[PDB]
Amino acid sequence: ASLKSIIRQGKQTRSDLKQLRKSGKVPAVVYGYGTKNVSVKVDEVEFIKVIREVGRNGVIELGVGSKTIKVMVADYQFDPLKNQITHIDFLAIN
Amino acid sequence: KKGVSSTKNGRDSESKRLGAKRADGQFVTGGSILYRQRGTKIYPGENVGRGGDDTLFAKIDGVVKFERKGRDKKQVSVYAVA
Amino acid sequence: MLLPKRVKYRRQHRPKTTGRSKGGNYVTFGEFGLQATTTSWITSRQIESARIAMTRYMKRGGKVWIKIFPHTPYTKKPLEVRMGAGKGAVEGWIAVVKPGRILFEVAGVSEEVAREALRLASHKLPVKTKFVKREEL
RNA sequence: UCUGGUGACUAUAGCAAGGAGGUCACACCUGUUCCCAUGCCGAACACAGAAGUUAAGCUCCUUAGCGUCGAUGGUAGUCGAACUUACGUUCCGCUAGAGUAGAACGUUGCCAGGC
RNA sequence: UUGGCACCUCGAUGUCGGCUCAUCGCAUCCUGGGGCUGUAGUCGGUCCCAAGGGUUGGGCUGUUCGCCCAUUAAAGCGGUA
RNA sequence: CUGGGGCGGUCGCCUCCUAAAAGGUAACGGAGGCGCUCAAAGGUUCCCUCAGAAUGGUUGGAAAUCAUUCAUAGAGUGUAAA
RNA sequence: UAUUGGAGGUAGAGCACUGUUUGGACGAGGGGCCGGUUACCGAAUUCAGACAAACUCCGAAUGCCAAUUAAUUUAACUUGGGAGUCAGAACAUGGGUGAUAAGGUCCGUGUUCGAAAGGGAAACAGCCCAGACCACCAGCUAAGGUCCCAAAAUAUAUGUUAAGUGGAAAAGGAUGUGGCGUUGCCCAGACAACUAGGAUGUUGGCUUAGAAGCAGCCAUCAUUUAAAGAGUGCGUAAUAGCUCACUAGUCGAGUGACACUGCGCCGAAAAUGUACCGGGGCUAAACAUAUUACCGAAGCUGUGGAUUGUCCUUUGGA
Ligand SMILES: [Mg+2]
Repeated sequence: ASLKSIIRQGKQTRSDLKQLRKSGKVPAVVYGYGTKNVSVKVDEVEFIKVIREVGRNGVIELGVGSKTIKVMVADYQFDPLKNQITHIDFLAIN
Repeated sequence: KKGVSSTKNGRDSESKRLGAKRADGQFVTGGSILYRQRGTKIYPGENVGRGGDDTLFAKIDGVVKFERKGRDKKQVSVYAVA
Repeated sequence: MLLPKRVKYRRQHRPKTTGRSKGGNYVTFGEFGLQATTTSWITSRQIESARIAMTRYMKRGGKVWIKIFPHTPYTKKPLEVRMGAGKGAVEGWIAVVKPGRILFEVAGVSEEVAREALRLASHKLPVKTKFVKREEL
C-alpha cells in the first residue's frame, strides 16, 4: 500500500496520452479533503498488485513529490477489449 | 418499370422560411422581423411585439439582443441608442 | 428473444454499423460472458440458434441471460422486381452489435462448461467473439 | 441584520423534517344589518367589528434526507491534415453526455416604520 | 440460370433449335494411381491425384430439355456473341 | 410523371421525418390530413385550474356522480401533425 | 482570419417524456376455488440492464447570422446592350432507395473531368501532383521513384518474413516463426518413452445380453506401497491392460500453461496463351523504423522575346 506516482504536466495531447497508455503506465488524478486537484500517472502493474493486496478499498500511501498521501480509489476506467486500465480517480481521507 | 406496386405517401408541403432573421448587434429598423416561429420559441421583450402568426417584430429602431427569461425560455429586446 | 411485440413505425432506416458499443460492455447478471470484436447484424434467428445450443448443452443446468435483443426490422423487396415503386416488406428483425458489446451471460455452472457452451454458441454466430469473466478488482 | 411591502436574479433560491417566535406590523378570529356576495355556501368575495389565540398559514433558526447546481481528469464525437479501402489508422486544435470530488437550507435593490 | 442496372451498338451487332467444323477449362462420365470404409475378393459408397485419349444408334416433339427402346468402359458438366 | 412503354398509382394545398443543430434540399422515400367548422369555439372585463392514482365508498359494469392528499401537467386546446 | 455576441437540437450520449425491451425484488385484482385461499396471470411499485429517422432531462465539432471593432487582401453592387446553359460524369465524404448489390438510382458537401495540356498510376476523361504566352542541347523540385528494360542509392543503421509473402477473399483450422509481459513448476529435482510396479478383499451395492476401465445408478473403503485408482485408460461378444496419476533410478538440465501483439501458412476451382510483379528478374531489388543523397513536370527559378493592364516618369524602367 505504498504506491508511487509521477506528476503530469499541462496540455498532454492525444498522442502523448495514447503513448503513455501504451507503455506500462496509466494516467490518474487525485482530489478531496487535504489536497488540491493534482494530475499524476502511475505504473499499471504496481497499481494492480496494490489493489489485489488491499482490495476495493484501502487507505493507500501514494507517492507524489516527497509527500505521501493517505488515499483511496473513488472510482476507475477500463478497456474491455485489449484489456488495459484507462484512468484512476483518487480521493484523500487523511 | 415495375407494374402495379404503389405507395400511399408521396406528399409534403412547402417549407416556411422560419427561424432567425436578424442577429445580435445589427441595427434593425422598426418592423423588422427577428424570428418567425410557431407557438413561442422566443417571447417578445422590450420594444418587441407578437404578430398574429407568432411572428416577432421590433417596435422601434435600434439594436437587437437575444437573452434568457427564466430557466427554459428566451425573449428578445430592442434598444434605441445608435 | 425473437421479435418486438409491436413497433410504432414498421419500415425503418437501416442502422449505423460504424463505431463502438454504446453500452452493455460488462457482465452484470451472470458470471462469465461473451463479447464481440467485430460488428455485424444479429437477425433474431442466429441468437435463437445460439441460446438453444448453449441451453441444451448445459443439460438444463445453470442460468442464461441473452443481452442482445433484436429490435430493428429489415426489409427485402419481392423477387424479380425492378427498382422503385416503394419500399419492401419486413423480412426479419435485427439488433446491430459493436466490438465490446456483451452478448450472452451465464452463471451457476463451472468455468470450463461455460467456456465450452459459449464456444459452441460462437460458431452459430456471425461475429468474432471473446470469452470474458465478471470484471472485478 | 431584524419587520412589512415591493422587484432583480438559471431551484446554490425549491421540498421535507425538527425547533423557536408572535413586539403590535402579520394571519387567526365575532357576526351578516349595512354595498356586495356566490349556475351552487359570510366558503371565498365583500363588509362592520377585535373580545379569543399562536395553533396553523407567515417569519426566523438548524439539517443536505430530498431538490438543484457541479468542476479537474478523462472518454465519445468532430474541424483541418496525412495515410488509406479498412465496419479504418495517425497527427493537430476544439471538446461533450454520463459519472466522481464538491457548492448549496440564497444573494439583493428602493421604500416605510425599526434597533 | 431467373433477374437488377441501362454503360457500346437503333445512318441495322440476324435471336431459337438442327447440320459441318471444332477449340478450351476441370468442379472427371470411362480409363490410370492412391487413402479409406459399417471394404473378406467380385461388390458398391466416400475422398484425393489426375484433362492424354475416349465419351453410341434410334422412337416422340421445331424444340433445348426431358421421357422411352436397345447398347457401351463410359454414354461428363460448362465457356466460346 | 414513369428506373423503356403499357397496367396500376399520382398531380393543388397543410404537418412531420429523411434534411447532415441558420435557411434551403430529391426519389413511384417513410407517415398523416384539407377542399371545412364557430353568432360563440369571435372581442373585452372579472373569476377558476387539470388527467390519473390510492388511503373508498349510496351506485360500485372496474372507474358513472360524490370525498381527500399528491398530482408539471402525465389533462384540455373544434380538427392532421408539429 | 483573429476576437466578442447569438439562433438552432445533428454526431455523441442519456432514459426524465412517447414508446421498445432483459433479469431480480415486492404486495395485490378477475381467477385456480367456495369474496375467496395458492399458483399465477393483467397491471401497480421498485433495483439492475439495454434499443430508436419520425424519443429527448442533455448536447458538441463545425457551419450560419451580425458586430464597438482590428490585421491582410481586392473585389462588390446598380442600370443598360449581347448571350449560352435546363442530357451531366466519376472519386471522397453525410444520408435516403437497393441487398451496409452495381461503373445503380436520388439528394447534400468538396474536388476534378466536362472546358486541362504536363509528370506519376503499364496502357487508362473523372485518382495523385500540377494549370501550357513563345524560345533555350540551363538550373531546382511535387506526386512517384533509384538492379536492368528506364534518369537516379545494388545508400547507411537496426530489426521482421521464407511464403515468391510481397504481387486478390472470408468464417474457421494449425508444435510456422519473432516480440512483450504474466505465470506453476524444477538440483529436495516437476516435463519426456524416463520400459520400474502396476493388482489386492472387490462390481462392494443397482450388477445390467452372462458383461469384474462399456449397454447403466457408479456408495467409487485403507493401501501390497519411494509413486497407485471398488483402476489415469485403448476396448463394448466376460475380456486379454503395458503407458502420459508417479519419481528415486536410463540420468540431470529445465518444463505445463496464460495473455496482448509483429510477420507469414491453410481455407483458394474456369474456360484462345504464361496471364492476380508491365517484362526480366528479386532473398532483398520484400517489409518496418530512422537518417542522408540523388532523379523526376509544360510547377517554380535563369537568360532572350511577344502582347495587354496598373505604377513611376527611371516617357524609361518597374
Ligand atoms: Mg454503319
